[PDB]
Amino acid sequence: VKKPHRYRPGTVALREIRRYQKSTELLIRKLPFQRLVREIAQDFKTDLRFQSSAVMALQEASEAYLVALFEDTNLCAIHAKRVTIMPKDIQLARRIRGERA
Amino acid sequence: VKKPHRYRPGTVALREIRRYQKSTELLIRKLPFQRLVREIAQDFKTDLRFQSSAVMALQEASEAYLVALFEDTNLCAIHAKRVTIMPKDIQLARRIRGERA
Amino acid sequence: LRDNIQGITKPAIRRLARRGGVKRISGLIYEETRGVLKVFLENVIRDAVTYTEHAKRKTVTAMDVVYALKRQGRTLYGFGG
Amino acid sequence: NIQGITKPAIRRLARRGGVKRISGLIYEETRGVLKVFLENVIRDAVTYTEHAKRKTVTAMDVVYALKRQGRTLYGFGG
Amino acid sequence: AKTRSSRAGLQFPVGRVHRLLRKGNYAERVGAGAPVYLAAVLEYLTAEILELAGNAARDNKKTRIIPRHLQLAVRNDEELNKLLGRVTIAQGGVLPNIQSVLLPK
Amino acid sequence: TRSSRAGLQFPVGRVHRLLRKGNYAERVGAGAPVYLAAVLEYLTAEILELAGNAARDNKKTRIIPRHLQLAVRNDEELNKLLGRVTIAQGGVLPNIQSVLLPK
Amino acid sequence: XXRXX
Amino acid sequence: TRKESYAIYVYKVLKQVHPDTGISSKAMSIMNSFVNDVFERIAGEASRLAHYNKRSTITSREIQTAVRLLLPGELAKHAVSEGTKAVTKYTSA
Amino acid sequence: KTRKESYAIYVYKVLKQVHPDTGISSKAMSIMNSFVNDVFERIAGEASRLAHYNKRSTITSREIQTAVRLLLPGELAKHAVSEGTKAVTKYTSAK
Repeated sequence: VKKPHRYRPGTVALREIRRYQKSTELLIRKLPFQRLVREIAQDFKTDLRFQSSAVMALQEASEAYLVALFEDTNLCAIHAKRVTIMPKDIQLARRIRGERA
Repeated sequence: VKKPHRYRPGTVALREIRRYQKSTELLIRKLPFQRLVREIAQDFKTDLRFQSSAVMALQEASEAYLVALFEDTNLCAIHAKRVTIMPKDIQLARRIRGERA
Repeated sequence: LRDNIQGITKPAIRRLARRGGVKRISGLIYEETRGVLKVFLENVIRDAVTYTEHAKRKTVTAMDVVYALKRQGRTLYGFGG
Repeated sequence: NIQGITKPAIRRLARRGGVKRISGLIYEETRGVLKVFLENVIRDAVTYTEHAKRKTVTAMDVVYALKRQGRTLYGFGG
Repeated sequence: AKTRSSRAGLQFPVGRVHRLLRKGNYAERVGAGAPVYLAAVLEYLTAEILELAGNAARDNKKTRIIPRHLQLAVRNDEELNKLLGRVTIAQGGVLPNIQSVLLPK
Repeated sequence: TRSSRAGLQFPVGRVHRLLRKGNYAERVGAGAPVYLAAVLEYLTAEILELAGNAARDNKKTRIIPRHLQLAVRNDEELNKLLGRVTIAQGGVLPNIQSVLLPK
Repeated sequence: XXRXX
Repeated sequence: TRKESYAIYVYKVLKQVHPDTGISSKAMSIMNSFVNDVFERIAGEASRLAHYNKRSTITSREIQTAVRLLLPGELAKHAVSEGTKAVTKYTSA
Repeated sequence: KTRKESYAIYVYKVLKQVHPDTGISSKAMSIMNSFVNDVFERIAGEASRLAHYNKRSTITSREIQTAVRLLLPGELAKHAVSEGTKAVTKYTSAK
């Protein structure tokens, strides 16, 4: 007899888009990314140490690359008359960029 | 009564794709491209001379670039569930490549 | 260290997509993004560790990462260099 | 002169690129793209020839210009 | 005036630029005017970026330029964004833009 | 010579001269030219092995640019190395997308 | 695949 | 020890452009990295130009051509004008 | 008549090593020479950058090895490193 205030799907998504394009703080949590970086590095040399600045630089580079990739992915998804990005969109973006063979 | 052997549309297109992916000769006529190169250059410097090898190198680079662009354009068109390449396909390919802003 | 790629949670990828201007995200996108991120990190950390080994150091410095990114064509400002 | 890049020539380039069906407007767009690419490459080549104080654009100037843009070309004394 | 920058009327170090050109393995010899020219170009580009960064900082009612303002300055300028097309600015963020089709009707 | 002293076909002397005159560093070590010449010879040997294979597949005894392009692009690692390189008179690999083929 | 020498 | 940087010079340029505007440490580092990057680009292109022409010296002409190649249109024009004016002032003094 | 240098003879020797009964065309030889020059420049430039980063004034075989490991992909880098080390050891053996 009242109904809660549910925003129509796609509204909070746009609000989040605005919020996260307005800000600059890193979006990936720091500890999980550091653990991932160390695990990946473990396959090239054992008993490696990382300067905190090194992990931060890796995180910034990775986040910037992923954001640019998602921009290209959204462009491809819109090109297909879609609104949802799908793995095929990421694959096409990477293929055109020249990253994926 | 009589009837021509018209190939179903899209068959000679495949034959031409096979023929032109199997060869290596340049697909743009030499003289028109040379005239185009000279006209573009005359904007930057007047009374310019071109080594024949210089124009040939320009043609090779241009044709290779256009062929790669058309490959990406074809991929973009197929991504859109189409078979025809259309200018929006070229625009998306260039935008993802980073060529066009 | 095991199964840390899943540390890049679904909401983190959602935030990254939102910063990229994405409104609707397919469910399969998260695993694909994790794979792409793993490939990128592997390509970068390989060169970073190569630089570290050449310097005969056991510590990967931020300047090694910066050199690796610059080598790959992703120059990064704000960490020296 | 840019129209010297004929419709059949762009068709051949598209075919070598694996394109089966080509829209009508693709030809003008391709002419524009080729014009932009040639403008960049020839501008760099002419810069190189001017710096060398030459009135002739040599294949080496073109090769260096392409190498600048990340389009290294082999087969012309690179 | 003693400093070479003062002779060239620059704020950037002509002497330091000359030393780097020499200890950079760029060529056997380095002309006398090359450091001056390079210092002038670097000064011009730095001023060009800082003008737009300061404008962006003012738009945010901020006295100090932070990496976000540098990112806005670079990306909102066509030529500068083309110069730094393949550059990541830490803490830069992205230019706010949303594709038209994603907006409500 | 120094190539014979290292068992190489490529010129260690010429490579040393090019390293010194190329303005790469103040001094060039003694083993640097040998190492670099060995790497260059190895890469040319790999490219030529694949190109001669392609020429044989084409029933030709002389390698032309087309064979070099085929060898480079078919091989994953060489193609990755020469990713941003265009080989004059190389053409492209025959490749047609599946959806474009007739049903 | 893997190379010979 | 001494870690050299462009902090002071960039600060002088800033105060000459926006006298009432400061710069944060992170922005300072980014600007210093940018100056180093552009220095490397221009110097490398000038080195390549000298090598191509069988020339052993990097003159102001090489730097000018490297700037014309590296920078886009309007930026290249203005940078060339600034460089030539600075070189002329230096030669006069 | 100017004396222009090239890698033609060494490329031909390597070819006769790998494919004894196979020639090469002038255009293909030019492409191979360009490829050798390009790889030389890439490796030498990366080695120079490595030496500069480490505040070292000499390009040693170690710098070349690390440059090769950076530039070439996995298996190609492995085999190139193997050949380089083999050549260096064989060289230092003889005098």
